[PDB]
Amino acid sequence: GPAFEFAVAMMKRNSSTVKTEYGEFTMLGIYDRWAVLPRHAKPGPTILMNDQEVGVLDAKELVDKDGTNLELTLLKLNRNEKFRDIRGFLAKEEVEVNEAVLAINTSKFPNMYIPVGQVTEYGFLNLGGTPTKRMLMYNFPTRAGQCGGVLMSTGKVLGIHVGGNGHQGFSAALLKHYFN
Repeated sequence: GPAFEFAVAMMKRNSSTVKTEYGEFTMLGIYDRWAVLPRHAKPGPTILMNDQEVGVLDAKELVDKDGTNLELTLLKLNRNEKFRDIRGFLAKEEVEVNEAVLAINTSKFPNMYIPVGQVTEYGFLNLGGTPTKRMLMYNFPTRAGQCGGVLMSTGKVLGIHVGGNGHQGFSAALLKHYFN
């Protein structure tokens, strides 16, 4: 109950639906005008956010100290509204939880919440052909269209859904240090 209550308020206040030329994704605003999308959404100079064209002022594909993919792209958006600052909900290091909720907000999956069970630090995973670290794994028949989904537990935003192999789903951990 508490994790779903947390997730609902979090999506209401900080999530949106984004369409790029590579698909439709759930997007999570972090603070000010900075939001995150899975890297493979490959946002261009403009994205459709909630059906409307929003310019992207800056985009950064996150990588670790070795240059290894983290599968996250941080975007600075050209719009007046500031996102509610959720950085205090982001851990300093990968969080393993016994119960997590995956929240999706797309045209196809508007306001949907999925209890995915145990989340474990999976680590390295060759995703869509690329070595990727800091993956959090959960055992759910996950699909595309869930990409960008927000993985949460009570009072914690754990990561963003970036992939799956038809049986397990994986989220890029959303670490505090990525946003200062």
